[PDB]
Amino acid sequence: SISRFGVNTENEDHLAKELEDLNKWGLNIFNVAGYSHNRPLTCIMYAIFQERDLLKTFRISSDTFITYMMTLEDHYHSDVAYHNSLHAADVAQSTHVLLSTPALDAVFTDLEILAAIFAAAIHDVDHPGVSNQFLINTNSELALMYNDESVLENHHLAVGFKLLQEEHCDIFMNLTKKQRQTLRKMVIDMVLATDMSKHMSLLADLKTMVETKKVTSSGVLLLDNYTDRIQVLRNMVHCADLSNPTKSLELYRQWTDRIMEEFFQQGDKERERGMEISPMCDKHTASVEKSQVGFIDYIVHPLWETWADLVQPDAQDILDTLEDNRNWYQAMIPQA
Ligand SMILES: CCn1ncc2c(NC3CCOCC3)c(C(=O)NCc3ccccc3)cnc21
Ligand SMILES: [As]
Ligand SMILES: [As]
Ligand SMILES: [As]
Ligand SMILES: [Mg+2]
Ligand SMILES: [Zn+2]
Repeated sequence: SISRFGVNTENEDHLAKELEDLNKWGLNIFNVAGYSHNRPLTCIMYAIFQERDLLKTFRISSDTFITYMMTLEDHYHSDVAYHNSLHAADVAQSTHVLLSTPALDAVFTDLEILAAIFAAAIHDVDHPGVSNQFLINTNSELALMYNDESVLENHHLAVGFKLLQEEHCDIFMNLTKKQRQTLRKMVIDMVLATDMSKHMSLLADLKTMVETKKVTSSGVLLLDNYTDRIQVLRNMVHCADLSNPTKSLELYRQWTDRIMEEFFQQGDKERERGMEISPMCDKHTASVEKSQVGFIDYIVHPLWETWADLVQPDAQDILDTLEDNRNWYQAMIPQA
């Protein structure tokens, strides 16, 4: 069991100390990155898989796992401010927490659990730090490859699966042909659901499912077909992807500062190319604080309120924090 990726002996214990919070929403991934020589995705994934005995269940060699995860992490761009491996690590750890929510206890197969965490890990890999619309508008290589449809999300999936093609990195080698085929289907579905263009429809379908939810005697949601299970899973990874505003304010503020560095850099590229400036990427006019309030009001709260509704009362503290954080950003807007 690898205990460090660097030369700092103090980090071994510090890292292990942070990882005591592995199963908690309150885990601090920035600290994990700092104690792991900037290997938050490799280390958190190793921790999660060991926590869930997934290496044992799926006969994944520790060595193969580490090589794959190190190489996946290396395909996240460290020069992209937000969509780098720390984000992937966070979404994976957040998915790991949501999978254990009381309301979904015993609902998912081990293959489904494996699929969801893998999806989270790969879901933004090789992200260039500009939006689908920027790629489409600039007639980029990716947009031409993918015919303008879920351009980044198709690419993330292609890289993640392409990396499994080399023997030394094939973590799914000991799954059966049918298991591999089902996992690939689930992961594709989950990653494509992280395209924001799909959010309104995803939410509508989720609200719909919440309306007719059957909470069993013992308080567990009854999700008795695959169609139902994969719908909860796609919304789970989507929720994880959109979890920053539901974290402690200290964490949320750091995530905001990163996404704005990325967004404003896109805005600078648009200006540099004589393109029309995307209003919310324009550093000269856009309010960071208004943009968070609007993002919560219009996207994050409706989704989380609906998730919370689905897993009652598991997510109440998350909903509370989100509402607190929304209020903090609002109070940061100098006008009423
Ligand atoms: C730090 C918290 N966080 N996390 C994500 C995110 C975000 N958009 C992402 C873009 C990539 O796809 C998932 C959502 C955006 C973001 O999209 N901002 C623009 C915007 C869009 C609709 C409404 C208001 C504002 C803002 N904050 C974000
Ligand atoms: As580790
Ligand atoms: As490899
Ligand atoms: As923008
Ligand atoms: Mg993405
Ligand atoms: Zn993401």
